[PDB]
Amino acid sequence: EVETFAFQAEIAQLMSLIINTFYSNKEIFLRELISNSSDALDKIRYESLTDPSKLDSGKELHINLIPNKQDRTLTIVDTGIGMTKADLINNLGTIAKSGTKAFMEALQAGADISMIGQFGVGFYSAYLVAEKVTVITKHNDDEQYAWESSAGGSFTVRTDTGEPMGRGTKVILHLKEDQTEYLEERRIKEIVKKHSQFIGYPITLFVEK
Ligand SMILES: NC(=O)c1cccc2ccc[o+]c12
Repeated sequence: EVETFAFQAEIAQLMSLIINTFYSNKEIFLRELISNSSDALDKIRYESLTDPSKLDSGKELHINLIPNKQDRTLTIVDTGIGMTKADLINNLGTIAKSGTKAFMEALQAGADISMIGQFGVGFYSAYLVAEKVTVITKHNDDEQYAWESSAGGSFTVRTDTGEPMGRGTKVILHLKEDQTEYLEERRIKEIVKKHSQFIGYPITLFVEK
């Protein structure tokens, strides 16, 4: 059972700007997604201090980067707090509306797309390199869900029957045909070292078979 939703107009406008604007410094997408993972890991870690049972779904707090040239996907996996169905459908986009407006005004005043994370809407920078983004997520208080969008104004949400995750979030980037450099080990290593060197969780870059 697949539900289809419309993005808020302001978020659809943000995604169109990210897709259409000429901007060569695309590599910052990875910093933004790793930052989001780090925030999600901080959240479950903090909550576990007053309720240790929140880690019954997995004690390890980490980030994995998994390239797959056969599928042309780059997957960012974390074992953070995860997202509820309400987060996916409504809560995150509601918060993003104000950050989007501020980001838009900053761009008109001379900011550039690399500053997107300072406005809290860094997730959407995934569309600098991905034609489709799939998010698999599991929060302790909800079921495992798959969110997906190829932009164009709509996204889908369905219950996920795949491999159970325990807890956390998997962001699967279906890369554009000309963005396959982000599947190369040396390129990902370079980007992580440049932009994400002090993240406080182990980042494992998987090797292709
Ligand atoms: N906005 C976000 O920070 C975000 C992060 C991860 C997955 C998502 C899925 C749908 C909407 O937002 C998100």
